[PDB]
Formats: sequence, structure tokens, C-alpha cells
Amino acid sequence: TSLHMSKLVPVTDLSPRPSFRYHADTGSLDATLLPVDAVPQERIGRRLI
Amino acid sequence: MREVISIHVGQAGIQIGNACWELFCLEHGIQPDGQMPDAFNTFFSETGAGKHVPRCVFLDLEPTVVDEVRTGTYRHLFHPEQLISGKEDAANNFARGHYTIGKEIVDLSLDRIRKLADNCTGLQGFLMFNAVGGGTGSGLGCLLLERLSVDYGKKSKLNFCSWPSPQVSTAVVEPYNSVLSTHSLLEHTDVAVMLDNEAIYDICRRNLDIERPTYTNLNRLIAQVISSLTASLRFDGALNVDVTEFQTNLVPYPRIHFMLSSYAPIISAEKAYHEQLSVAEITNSAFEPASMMAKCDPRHGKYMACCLMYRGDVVPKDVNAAVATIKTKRTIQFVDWCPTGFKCGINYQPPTVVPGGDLAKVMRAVCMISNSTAIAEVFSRMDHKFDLMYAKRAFVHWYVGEGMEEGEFSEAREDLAALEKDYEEVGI
Amino acid sequence: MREVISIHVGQAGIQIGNACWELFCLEHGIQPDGQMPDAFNTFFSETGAGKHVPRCVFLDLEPTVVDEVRTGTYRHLFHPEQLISGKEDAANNFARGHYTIGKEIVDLSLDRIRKLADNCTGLQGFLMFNAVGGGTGSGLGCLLLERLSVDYGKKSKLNFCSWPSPQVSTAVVEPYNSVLSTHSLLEHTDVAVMLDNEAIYDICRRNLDIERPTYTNLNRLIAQVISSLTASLRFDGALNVDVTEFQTNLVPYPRIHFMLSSYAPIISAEKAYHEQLSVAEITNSAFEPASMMAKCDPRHGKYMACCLMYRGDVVPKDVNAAVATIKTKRTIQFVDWCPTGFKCGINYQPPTVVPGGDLAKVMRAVCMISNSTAIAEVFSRMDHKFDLMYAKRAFVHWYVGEGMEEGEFSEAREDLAALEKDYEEVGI
Amino acid sequence: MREIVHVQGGQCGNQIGAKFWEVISDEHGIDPTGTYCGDSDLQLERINVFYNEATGGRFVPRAILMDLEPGTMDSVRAGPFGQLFRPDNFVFGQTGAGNNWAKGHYTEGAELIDSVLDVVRKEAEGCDCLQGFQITHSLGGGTGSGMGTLLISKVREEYPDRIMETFSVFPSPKVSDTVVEPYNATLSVHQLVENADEVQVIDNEALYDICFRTLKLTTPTYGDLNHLVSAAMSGVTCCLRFPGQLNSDLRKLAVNLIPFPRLHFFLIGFAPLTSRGSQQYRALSVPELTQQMFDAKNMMCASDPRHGRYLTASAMFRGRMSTKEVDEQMLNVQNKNSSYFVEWIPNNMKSSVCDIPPKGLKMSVTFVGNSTAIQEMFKRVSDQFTAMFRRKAFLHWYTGEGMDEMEFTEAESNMNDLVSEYQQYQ
Amino acid sequence: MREIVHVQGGQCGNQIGAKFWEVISDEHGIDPTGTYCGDSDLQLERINVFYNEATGGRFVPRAILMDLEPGTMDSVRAGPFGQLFRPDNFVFGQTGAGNNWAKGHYTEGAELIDSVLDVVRKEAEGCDCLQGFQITHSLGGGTGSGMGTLLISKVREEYPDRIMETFSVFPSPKVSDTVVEPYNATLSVHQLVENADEVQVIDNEALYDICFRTLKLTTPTYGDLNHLVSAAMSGVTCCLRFPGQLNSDLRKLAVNLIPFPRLHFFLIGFAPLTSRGSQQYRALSVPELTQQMFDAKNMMCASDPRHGRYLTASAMFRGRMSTKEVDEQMLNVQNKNSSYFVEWIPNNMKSSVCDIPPKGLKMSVTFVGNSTAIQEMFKRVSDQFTAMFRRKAFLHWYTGEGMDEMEFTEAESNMNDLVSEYQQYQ
Ligand SMILES: Nc1nc2c(ncn2[C@@H]2O[C@H](COP(=O)(O)OP(=O)(O)OP(=O)(O)O)[C@@H](O)[C@H]2O)c(=O)[nH]1
Ligand SMILES: Nc1nc2c(ncn2[C@@H]2O[C@H](COP(=O)(O)OP(=O)(O)OP(=O)(O)O)[C@@H](O)[C@H]2O)c(=O)[nH]1
Ligand SMILES: Nc1nc2c(ncn2[C@@H]2O[C@H](COP(=O)(O)OP(=O)(O)O)[C@@H](O)[C@H]2O)c(=O)[nH]1
Ligand SMILES: Nc1nc2c(ncn2[C@@H]2O[C@H](COP(=O)(O)OP(=O)(O)O)[C@@H](O)[C@H]2O)c(=O)[nH]1
Ligand SMILES: [Mg+2]
Ligand SMILES: [Mg+2]
Repeated sequence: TSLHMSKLVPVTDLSPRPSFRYHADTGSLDATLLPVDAVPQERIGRRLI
Repeated sequence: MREVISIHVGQAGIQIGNACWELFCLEHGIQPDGQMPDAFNTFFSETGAGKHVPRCVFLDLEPTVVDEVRTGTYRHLFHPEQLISGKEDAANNFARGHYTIGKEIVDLSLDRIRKLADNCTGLQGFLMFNAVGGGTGSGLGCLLLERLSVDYGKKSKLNFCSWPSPQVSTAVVEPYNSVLSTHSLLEHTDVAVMLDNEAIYDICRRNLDIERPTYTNLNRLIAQVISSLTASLRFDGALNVDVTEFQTNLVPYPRIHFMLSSYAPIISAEKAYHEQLSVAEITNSAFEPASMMAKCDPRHGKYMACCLMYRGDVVPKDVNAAVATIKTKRTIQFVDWCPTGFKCGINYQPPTVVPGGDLAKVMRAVCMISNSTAIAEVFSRMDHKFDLMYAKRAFVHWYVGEGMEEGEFSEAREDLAALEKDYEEVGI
Repeated sequence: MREVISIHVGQAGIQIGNACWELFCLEHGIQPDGQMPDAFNTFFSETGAGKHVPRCVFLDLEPTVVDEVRTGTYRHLFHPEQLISGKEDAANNFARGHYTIGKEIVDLSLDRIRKLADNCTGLQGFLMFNAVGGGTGSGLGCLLLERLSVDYGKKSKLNFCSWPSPQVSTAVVEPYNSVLSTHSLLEHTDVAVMLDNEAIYDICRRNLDIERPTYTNLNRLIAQVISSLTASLRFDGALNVDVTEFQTNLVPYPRIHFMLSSYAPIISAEKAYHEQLSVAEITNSAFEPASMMAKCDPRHGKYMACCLMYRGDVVPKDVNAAVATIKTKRTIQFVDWCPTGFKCGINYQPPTVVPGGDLAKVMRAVCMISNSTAIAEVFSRMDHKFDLMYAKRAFVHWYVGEGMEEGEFSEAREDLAALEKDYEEVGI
Repeated sequence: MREIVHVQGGQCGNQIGAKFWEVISDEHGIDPTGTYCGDSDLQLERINVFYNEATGGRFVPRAILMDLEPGTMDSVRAGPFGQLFRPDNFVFGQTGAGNNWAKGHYTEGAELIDSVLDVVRKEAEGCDCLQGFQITHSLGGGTGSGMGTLLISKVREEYPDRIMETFSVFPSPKVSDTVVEPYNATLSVHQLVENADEVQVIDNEALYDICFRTLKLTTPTYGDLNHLVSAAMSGVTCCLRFPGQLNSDLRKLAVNLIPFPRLHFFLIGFAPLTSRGSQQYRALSVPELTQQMFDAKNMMCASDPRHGRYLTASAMFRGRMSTKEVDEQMLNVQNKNSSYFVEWIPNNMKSSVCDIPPKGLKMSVTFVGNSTAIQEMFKRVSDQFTAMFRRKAFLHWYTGEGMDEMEFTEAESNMNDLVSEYQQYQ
Repeated sequence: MREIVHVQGGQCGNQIGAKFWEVISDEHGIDPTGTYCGDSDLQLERINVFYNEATGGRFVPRAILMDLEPGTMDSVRAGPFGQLFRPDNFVFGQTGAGNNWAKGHYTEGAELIDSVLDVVRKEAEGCDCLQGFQITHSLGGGTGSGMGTLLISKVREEYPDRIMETFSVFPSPKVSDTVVEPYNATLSVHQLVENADEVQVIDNEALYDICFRTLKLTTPTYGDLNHLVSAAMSGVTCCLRFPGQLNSDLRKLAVNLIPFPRLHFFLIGFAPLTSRGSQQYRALSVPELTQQMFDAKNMMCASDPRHGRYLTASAMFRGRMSTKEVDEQMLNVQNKNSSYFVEWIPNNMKSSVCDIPPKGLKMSVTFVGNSTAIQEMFKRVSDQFTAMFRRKAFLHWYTGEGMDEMEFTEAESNMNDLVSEYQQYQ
């Protein structure tokens, strides 16, 4: 049997199968405080001398 | 689980599908002998010791192209009865491929299609590729649809016509072959996309700056279009747009199911170094009239629904900004009963390129399927040409003496005339 | 312990057993000397310190094949007195094989099967491999059923008959032999199936895709279907049923004991590559009307009882799932008075592959015996061929002067005709 | 003490005892080599119920594994834990009754029945007073349905005053093997209804239905279906060997579930039956497990109880529980689902809390429900019989070996009056 | 105690509802593997509002997840904070509703609604006494608009007394994919008005307004939109989960925000919302927090509230804050913007204090207003829909699926009187 000895539960470790390539979970750029989660960005300006 | 069955009738279908499954093998990491060194289930079938077999029937009445596949490197990829052939060609006749010589092959085409479609329930539909201007692409291309409509009724039927050019023909009976088959795919095809050969000829000359592309180079762009069209089925994305979404958002009436195609960017390594492929400019190049893949000019036609297949690292807020720019543009025009006219879908896998082909590496792409009232001219150049064959019996005896009766030329002509009236009354 | 004895009447019967016993030697791992380097006890006895001898008797009148078995490589596999040969051919005469040159060889073969049967208790029955059109296979076949039925009146009999085929017959007087054989076959055998030659020829033409095989290629298929039928008697399985269950589950009336057969898959080395042979796949293919082994289309007939033997790594759920999809299918038609028409037995030990033959190593397989009302047209054409031949005494003068009176021909006519009326009244 | 004498008939019966004896032996802490391990008083406190001392400290099951083909108990003996039985209790048939009711019951099996009768009264009389006999078999095949009910028939006469505990595996509606299903099923059930005190109905694809839909088993074999019913036997006889706050035995079930003697056919549920994806996600308490008990998806009989009214109902609760919530949790299922119970019996209930659960689990339940939902199963084996019987199907073996046309007609009369009585009580 | 059965419909509701569970696990101190971390009494003393213990000390959400195609719920399940749900709570579709209301409602959604009703009855009846339902869905798609609101029609009828709140995203006017937008919008609303007693609208183009103008996000993905509405749905149900000086559940909001049962559509806003470059520059005081709240640039629905008139409004305050500053700033905005408030209801505004702010914030408010300004967007999708039906737009795939033409004109007839009812209170 694929169940356990006295437990009535399956005992066969795991036999899974994912569907897609499955990444890019849309890592949100808003933490719990929701500011912007700033990283160093592009300034868009002229030559600052 | 889910799968889609490819159909390829005619030698144009065989060698287009050769480039298509060359792109599908290279996308999923599948060697031509089958073994990969579960997103593949949409096209390939898992079998045995981890090998994969394509779900694509290969129909052609002459073995001059299909046993070349049987002796080429893609022979241990397909099953031998997955590639089927008779003895004798149709020789550019609708009446040959529909009344005389298509019987001994179609009875085993349905025998293979029953055991390719019973593999897993939840099948999406069929993707037939045909050469409408040819003999067995029109003839057996017609005859296979009454069999699929009466057997597999409710399932979706996609058709990709290799549309004859307005001036380039490479055949003189192709107005007979095209009229007799477009009459029948009008009510037997759910979604039909026109793919004119000159429309791909000038798009390689312009956007690739390649001056000698050929049939195989044409088949690479067609393969890139169909791969991006099914890329939602085979890969994850923000907005998944499967096969049923093509119907419900593009075709408004059961008769008006002819749609144009466009693919942008299609850029060689000379220019991909110099251009940045922003979402705004890949959809301006997708919407420009020179980028239509049907030689169907849309300045004098009215768009009503455009599907946008973004394929790559595309954030959807650039999509919503770009389609807004398309709305504000006045050179194009939309019909009065479609203020909403876009169905955008996002896929996250970038489109790969073949090593040694004519496409450079690309970060995002757009595959457009658009329904417009501009299709009246590509059926009116049809109307004027087929009338002047019909005036004094041009090549009629090669049809009437081979199964059909004289009079279906009139029945197919008046049905396409009703298609012209239908396109005229909708556009007003 | 338990055993079953095979008898081989006719050249066709001995050549069927020739591929049978070389297949069983592979299955039980015995060399052609009989000595291994207790599941074999149903086909092999014991001899000395390790030898086994088959419980088979090779009975012909022609010595050109029986002595050729003795001279060949399988000499000491068989006990030399079990191979009984006569003097001269019956030569396509039911009269010679039953009356004149049969009386000196039936008594000798009866002694050999007497000494082969009393060795142990627990016998299930007999397996008679024979043809129908041949004079020896019909003549000595008739007298052997006549003698075995009257003294072994409670033991089953398995008449595997190589019935004449529709398009080819490769004999002239063989419709005479077929009607005379069924004159006595009805009242003396317990289970009989029809194995028409060109049904098997068609099987190996579009499954093996070999177009000029030989007799040994068909006898390997018959060896495979006997081995898959009796694998329950030998190897342990989850659901095991054997000869006693056949005699009580597939022949609902005492006089209908004619069945069809099929196998699935029959695939070559290259055709094992490109599909996984699922249980549902090898049930749909076995139920294909072109896959039957009697040129006996069940499309215009109604199935009456069915039995399938799954061999290999089969699991008990998809045997129920494949049967469920067969019930849902409308092309396969059942009979009204049998709502539960399915029997099966599953086994673990897969069918072996002969090294240098034509099969391929398969994980699972399906044997088939199915009773239906579709053998009515199989024997109705033996009626029609016998009509215009028995109009004005074609070849009758040498059957009537050489052992029987005129009138046994007429008696064989209503005996086969009453089988046609029996087949008609069951369905309605 | 009170002792159960186990008899297994047929290939189904020998396999279903080749899983029940394992799940009851490890519950008693018994090795395959018969030696106890577990240092607990409660496991050995009632071991004479299902075992006999061997004057060596090792315990032998009081079972009799028996049919007419030797391949079934050779595979039991070769398999794990199959050594525990005596070769003396094993009785052998060599020719075999193949899917045949008549020659199992009359000609072949009666030759063997005088020797397996010897071994069943030796396990019976060997103690001071037995509780009852447990016979597990199936109603589809020949040796387990034809001669299986022959021993049900005869143990009625020498032992009338003791209970007759039987598990029967009824034929499957949509996909059934063993082509003569209703001829074996209906010709056995009449001997099974006036010679058995209570019978439990187990159906094959309903065991599958628990596997695919609630256990989420990707690969169930016969062993996975066999565990589901082996837990049903273990729960129904747990309170005989193991103490509890409220005792219950086989006659405890019999006098409370049968109001009228001709109807003793019982539905079985088992709880909890968790898909192991959600085993670590499911709370385990009485107010969540009672609706898993009263559930169509947890039914190893393939009859929807929503197409009928519960005539009487009971539940063998097990585990470290609260024996207030033993009973208002079924008070809830009665006063909400009022239409799903019969009206002229107020208070349709019996809880039976037993203290010791199966190992690891803190709660478990076998459910015994006498309901008119089995009407659909008896009608379905009736019209499958009569559609065959109207055109004389598969019958010339049955008549030719010691039966006649007359016996099948009362086989359908006492099949049809079971349906007619259940409409009288509907 | 008081529990909210959370419900997700469509691929939108799966991916903005999943965001709701880790923003509610974060306030409740929940490890993504289910354990507790943070040793605070008042986090867990109201944990039954959204979670159930699973006899191992772990908490499983009371979430029911629907989609007719398994792709997006694979993305929810196998992602971070997404294995917390029970796999049985997921229900799979196979064919998929292709952005059309007809197939999601009648043909395909009927065979899937029977499993959803079983599991939502499993969760609701299992606990002692419910409080209400939360419904997260979309009106642009097919499965979220058809099957989701068919669920809304069925769950109205077994449980009529309780509160039925929805967070629904409506089709955006300016940006528009999925060309049958006015059909899926109108066919949802015309029977969404009668089977839902509380509906709160979020516009995606307003979600682009709040992320461009106030947050100044350079490249806002969908995760920012999912999370901002997650802060909105967390602030409404704050008082059910954490104690406050001024207590108010969403039943109290339902009484206090609608004067008539026909109008029940609400605006949602959230405050404070500043960039990182403005994170430690803005003062977090009650006068600043309420003037940022009354802003069309702060709104999450694309109807300008200045163009209409606020009938009744409410502000669920969050954080330890001085309390008459809550009152007097509400009188400040009422007595200053006197023209934007209706005159026949004195003091249109409601406040409550939830004493526990969201993590990392000292003060925060969610804003549930009921303005007649929303007739801008109901009428503008009515003008789009009447441009569709006047020339037979995509009609065959809205009439061939078992439904007819007359409920399209019925859908408009009982929607333009919603615009007219708001017109005569304007
Ligand atoms: N798009 C595309 N069209 C092709 C290709 N090769 C051939 N064609 C088209 O095929 C058309 C001629 O059709 P045929 O040569 O008659 O081929 P067919 O359709 O199979 O018909 P038969 O040859 O009679 O069997 C030409 O007008 C070409 O445009 C190709 O590689 N790509
Ligand atoms: N399948 C199969 N059929 C065979 C084989 N050999 C002969 N046959 C069939 O037998 C027929 C010829 O008659 P035989 O069976 O050889 O005649 P016989 O039984 O030997 O009787 P006699 O010729 O009088 O000795 C042909 O029509 C074949 O179809 C064989 O090896 N395999
Ligand atoms: N529960 C269970 N059922 C089985 C098993 N094997 C077969 N069956 C069912 O029982 C029927 C065959 O009964 P069988 O054991 O052959 O009866 P017997 O011939 O009298 O011994 C089949 O239709 C199966 O559906 C098993 O191991 N366990
Ligand atoms: N608020 C919100 N709206 C979304 C999201 N994803 C898609 N949408 C909107 O939903 C519509 C697409 O419908 P969709 O749910 O994908 O189709 P469905 O799966 O058949 O219900 C589009 O108009 C989008 O604007 C999301 O994550 N959040
Ligand atoms: Mg061609
Ligand atoms: Mg011969």
C-alpha cells in the first residue's frame, strides 16, 4: 500500500510536477511602510559641475 | 493536461511547420532526436525515457517534400505516421484535392487525428497552416475542415492562409484555387489570419535590410509569429491570453473572421546595436502601415480590435501608456462602435532566436492580430481577377472534368460578393 | 501439479506451435536441450536432473515437416515419440484425413496424449492449433475432436483455427474443407477462435510496416497471443483468470463458441520510440476495427462479450478508465441483453521479445478474445463460395468415392446454415 | 472472554484479510515473528479476542483463509505478515470454481466444505463462549460469492444464538469486471439475508472515489483500497478488545441498528481520511470530523445518502475525546439535516466512544449507517440481472450442474422485496 | 467569535487577495510557514477573525480561491506567503472562462460553483457564529465578473442576514484592454446591486494616479497596486482584529454609510502615502493626515469627488492618537468644504479609532466615502455599453451560451436608474 501502516495517510515522500518556468513573482517595491523602497536611481539632469 | 494540435497541409505548410517546430524545439531545449538533456505539454508529448514527440500532422499529396523531412535530421523527432502522404500531387487544382485524389489520404489523416487528440482532455484547438493559392492547400485544405467541423465541432479552428500576392502569382489558376477555398473557410474556420508572401518579402527587405531572403526565411518570421501567439500557453505572464481569448476579443461576427498580422521588432544585428526597443516604439512600428503582413493597407481601413502580444521584460504600465498614444494618433482610425479596441497580453519569456538565422537577439516583441475593414481591397483585387477568368472559360475543364460540376464557380463568387457587402455595411 | 496439453494438427498447426515453443523457451528461460541453468509446470514436465519436456504432440501425415523438426535444432526439446508422423498426405481431402489414412495414426497419437495426461492431476484442457482448409488439419482434426470429446467429456478444448481469408485463399477446394470441418467442430470443441490469414497480414503490414514478411512472422504473432492468453496460468498477477473462466464467461450459449482476437501494440523498433504505450492507448488500438484478427468488421455488428489480458506494468485504475471510455464511445456497439460485457485479467510479467524477430520491448500489452455477432458474415461468404462450387459436382467425386457417401455434404450445409440463423436470432 | 473467529472466502477475502490482520497485529504490537513488543498492558489485556496462545508465547490469528485456487494463499504466505496463519487453517482447492456461483455452492465447494467445517468449529469451540464470526468476501466472483455464502448458510444452524458479522464487496455499476456480476450477486444475497445477522456493504469504485477525491492519491493499488476497509474492520471491533468510556460490541450494533430483521445492510464511512497535502493543515476535533463522517465523499458505498433518509445511524468514536461533544455534535447533524432522517424513530443515534485510538491519531471513526440509500444499489443489480435473464444469459452452466430455472425466480423475489420494504419505510 | 470568510474570484482576486494575506500576516506576526513570532498578546487574541487553528498550533486562512484556469492559482500557491492556504481551499477550473460573462455564469461556471458552495459552507458552518463575507473580484474579466458574482447571488440566499462586503475593481475608462469591458461591467452590476449590501470600487487608472503623483514610483509593477488595496482592506477590518478606543466593525459602517438599500457603492482612500524622498520630511499629524485624505489625487477610484457631493463619509483611524483632533478636523473639513457635503444630513462624517497602527507607521487612515460623484463612471460605461448594443457588439458569444437578449436591455434599464437616483440626490 502507498498509505502508512496505522496512519491512514499517504507515505510516499513527494511526487510533484510544476507547470511553467515559474519565476518573476512580482517582487513588490513597497515595504510595509510603503515609501518607495528607494535604490540609487537615474537623476535625469545636465552636467553638474 | 492542455495541448494544441498543429496541422500543416501543402508543401508550404510542411516547410513553414519545419521552421515552426525548429523554433519550438529550440525554445524548450529539445534535441532533434527527442531527449531533453512541464511547459512543453502545449506542443510536445512526454513519452518513454524522457523524450518528447511533436503533435503535428503533416499532410501533403506529393512526397517530394515530406520524405525530405523523413531523410533530414528531424526524422527521429516525429513519428513516421505523424507525417503522411499519398502518391500524386493536386497540380494546382481545387477539384483535384477535393473531388478526385484526396480520399485515400484523408481517411488516415482523421485516423491519426483521433489518436493525437485523445491523448489528454482539455485540448485547446487546431492550428492549420495552408497555402490557399495552391492545389492541395486549397483542395485538401478545404476537405479537412468539413471533417473537423462534423467530428470535432465545438473546438477552435485556427487557419493561417498563405495569401497570394496582388501581382506576384507563381500560378495562373490560383484565382480558381483561392476562390473555391475562401468560400469554404468562411464558415468552417473560427479564426483566420492572412499572410501574404510579398508582405513578408518587403518586410525583410526593409526591417532586416536583407536583400536575398527566400521561402525558408519567410517561414522563420511566420514561426516567430505563431510562437509568440502561443507563448501565453507555454509561459507565464501578467495577463494570460489563451486561444479562447483570441476569439472573444477580435472576431465580432461569425463571418468577419479574417485578420491581419504584424510582428515588430524584426531587426538584424546591424541595427539592434543602435536602437533601444522601448514599448512605445515597438508598437508604433507594429502599427505602421508598412509592417502589415497581408499587403492590406489600413489607412483607408477602419480598425476595430487589435490583439497585442508583448513577449519579454515588459512592464504593463508601458503597455497602457503606449496604447494610449495609439489612441491619440489620428493617422489611424477606429470604428464608432469600438471606443475600446485593444486586447493586450503580457508574456514573460523573451523570444529566442535561432543560431545563424536572420533575427538578432531581442529583449521584447509584439505580435499583433488586428481585425479591420481594410480587407475589402484584398478581396476586390480577387473579385476583378476571377471575373476575367470566368468571362470565356479559362482553365475550366481542369476542374469540371475532375469531379465537380460547372456552377460552383458562380456559387463561390457570389458568396465572396456577399462577403464584400458584409464588410461594406459594417464599416459605415 | 496443474498442466495443459497442446495438440498440433496440420502443417499450419505445427508451424504455429514451432514459434510457440521457442517463445515459451525464452519465457521460462530453458535452453533447447530442456535443461535450465515452478511456474513452468503448466507447459513442461520434468525429466532427469533439470530437463523439461513440453506437453505437446506434433501430428501430421506428411513426414517432410515432422521429420524436419526432428532433424533441426529443437530435436531433444521434444520427446521423440510425441512427434507422430504418417506416410502420405491427405492432400486437401477431408475424406483422406478423416477416414482412409487417418485410422492408423489417430490411435497412435491417442496413446501419446494418454501417456502425457496421466502424469499429474489438475488438467484444465487442450489447445489444438490447426488450420481449416487443409486436408490434414480438417480431417485428423475432425476425428481427434470426435475421440477426445467422448472420453474426456468434462475437459475444455481450445480449437485455434486458421480459417480461410477473404481476398486470398491459396487453395481451390478449401471451401469444401471448411464447411465439412464445421459440421463436426460445433458439437465437439468448447472454445474456438478464428485467426484469418490476411487479417494478420494486414496487421503486420500497417503496424510493423513490413510488406513481404513470411510465415514465421505471423506465427510469432500467434505465439505472442497464445502466450498472452495463458500468462495467467504461469505468472502471478493481481487479477488472474484462466481456462475455466473462459469456458464460462465468453460463450453464453452452448453452441456459440466462435470468437475474434486482437493484440496491442504490435510495434517495431522505430515505432516504440515515438509514443508511450499507455493502457488507454493499447485498449483503443486493440478495439480498432482494422486491428481484428479475422477480417471481421465489428462496425456492422454488435459485441456480445469481451475479454482483455493486460500484461506488464499495468495498474488497476486505467483498465477501468479505458473500459469507461469504450462504453462512452458510440462507434463500438454492444448488445442489449448484456449490460456488463467486460472481463479482464491483469498480469505483471511483460511479454518477452525474440532477439532477431520483429517485435519491440514494450512495458505493457493487451490480448483479446471477444465474442460477437460479427462472425455471421464471415461464415456467410463460406456459404456463398460453397454454393456455386457445389452446383454441379466440383471436386466432389474424389470425396464421395474415397470414404464418405454423398449427403454428408448436404448435412454440412444446414449445420453451417443453422449457425447463421443462430447468429441472427441472438442479436434480434 | 469474547472471541472472533475470522473466515476469509475468495481472492478478495484472502487479500482483505491480508491487510486487516496487519493493521490489527501492529495495533496489538505483534511482530511478524509473533513476538510482542511495546511494554503496554492494554495491548495484551484482550489478545484472546483475535489470537490464541501457542504455549511458546507467540500468538496465532484465529482466521481461516480459504478458497478454491492455490495462487491466492501462496501469495499471502510469501507476502509480509502472512506467516502468522496456520497451514492447518489454510485449505486448498486445486481445480477452482471460476466466476461460477453454482458449482462453487453445490458441486466443487461442497467437496471442500466438510474439511473447512472441521477447522472452523475447532477455532469456535476451543474457547468458553465465542462472540461471533467475521467473514469477509465479495459478491462478484465465484468462490467468494457462491461457496462464501454456503459457509454463511451453514454456521446459522449449529450456532444460531451467536452473531454473524460479514463484510461483502458488492458489484460496481459503471465499470465491472467478472461479466456474470448480477447472477453471482443476487443468487448469493438471499442466503446472505436469512443467514447473516448484519452485513456491511463495501463498493469498489467508492473506495476509489475516496482515493481520488479525498485522499488525492495519484497511485492507488488494491492495497490502498484495502487499507480503507481494514480501518473499517478495526474500528467496528475496537471496543471489544480496548476499553472506553462507553462500551460497544457486535450485538450492541445489531440490536440498535436493525429494527426489522430482514434489513441489516449497512453503510460505512471512515474518518479522518486526509489528503496528505492538507494533513498538516486540518484541525482534528469532534465538530470538524462529524461532517467528514456524514459526507457522501467519504462513503465506501457508492450510494448518495442525500437520495434517502437515514433509518438508523451510529458512530464508533475513538480516541482521547470529550464525551459531551461525542453527542451534541451529532445532535447538530440531526436538528439541521432534519429531512435526512426517518421521522417515526425519534433520537436515531448511538455514539460509542472508545478510549484508545489507532496509533498516532488522536481521533478516529468508523460509521455504521442503516439507510435507504442502498435501494439504488439493489435496484441496479436487479435490472442488470433481469435484462440478462430475459434473454437467457450465461446460464447453461448454472442449470447443467445442479440447479434449475425455478431457483432464480425467488432469487429476484427476495431481491425485490428488499426494495419494496425500503419504500415501506421511506 | 466574529469571523470573515475571505473569498477570491478571477485571476485579479487571486493576486490582489493573496497580497491581502501577507499584509495581514505581517500585522499578526505570522511566519510564512505558519508559526507565530513576536510574543505580543494583542496580535493573537483576535486571530479567529481570519485564521483557524490546525491542531498543531499553526494557522490556516479562511480563504476560498477561485479561477477557471489553474495557471494563476499555481502562481499564488507556490509563491512566498502562498503555501499558507490549504490546497483543498483551492478549486481548479479546466476549460477557463475567456473574458466573457456568459460562460463564467451559466455554462461552465455552474459545474464549478457546486464545489465552491460546498467548501464555503464547510468553513462558515464549522465555526460557532459567523460575522460576514469579504469578496475580492474583478469586473473586467470573465471568471471574476460572471462566476464571482454568481457566487454572490447564491451566498445571498442561504445567508441573508449577514454582511456581504466586496472589494471590486471596475473597468478603467482611459486605459482599456479586454474589449468586452462594458458587457462584463454592466452584466455584473445589474444584479450585483441586489445581492450585495456593500460594494467598494477601485479603479486601476486611479491606482496609476496614486503611484505616479503621490508615491512617485519610477516603474510601478502590479505588486504596488496589489499592496495598496491590501492596506485598504486591512484598515477597514482593523477593529475586528485589534482593540480600539472607538469600536466599529464593518456592519457598523454598513448602517452608517448607506441611507437607502439601492445605493451601496463606496470610494476608498488610504493615507499617509509619501515617497522615500519625502518619507522623513512630512509631518504625521492628524490635521495633515486628514487633508491628505480628502484629495482626488489621493483617491483610489477614478471619479472626482469635488464634481459630485459626499452623502455620508467615514474614516477608520489607526494608531495611538489624540481624540478630539479626530473630531475637530472633521468639523474643519465640513465647515470649510461646505459645498461638497450634502446639507440635509447634518455631520455626514463618521470616525472610529483603532488603537493599533500598521507596522512601521504611527498613524494611518482608510476612508470609505459614499459620494454621488461616482455617477461619472457608471454613466460613462453606460455610454460605452449603449454604443455596443446599438450595433450588435460580440452578441453571439453572449447569446449562444444558454441566455437571451432581454436581460441586456434589463441590465441597462436597472443601471441608468442608478445614475438617475444619484442625480436626484446630487
Ligand atoms: N508563406 C510561404 N508560402 C509558400 C512557401 N512555399 C511556397 N509557398 C506558396 O505556395 C504557393 C503555390 O502553391 P503550390 O506550389 O501549388 O503548393 P500547394 O499549396 O501545396 O499545392 P500543390 O503543390 O498542388 O500540392 C505559392 O504562391 C507560394 O506563395 C513558403 O515557404 N512560405
Ligand atoms: N498463419 C499461418 N497459416 C498457415 C501456415 N502454414 C499454412 N497456413 C495456412 O494453411 C493453408 C494451407 O493448408 P495447410 O494448413 O498447410 O494444410 P494441412 O493442414 O497441412 O493439411 P495437408 O496439406 O493435407 O497436410 C494456407 O491457406 C495457409 O493460410 C503458417 O505457418 N501460419
Ligand atoms: N477490494 C478488492 N477487490 C478486488 C481485488 N481483486 C479483485 N477485486 C474485485 O473483485 C472482482 C473479482 O473477484 P474475485 O476475487 O476474482 O472473486 P473470486 O473469483 O470468487 O475469488 C473484480 O471485479 C474486482 O473488481 C482486491 O484485491 N481487493
Ligand atoms: N486591480 C487589479 N486589476 C487587475 C489585475 N490584473 C488585471 N487586472 C484588470 O483585470 C482585467 C483583466 O481581467 P482578468 O481577470 O485577467 O480576466 P479573468 O481571469 O477571466 O477574470 C484588466 O482590465 C485589468 O485592468 C491586478 O493585479 N489588480
Ligand atoms: Mg503542394
Ligand atoms: Mg499439409
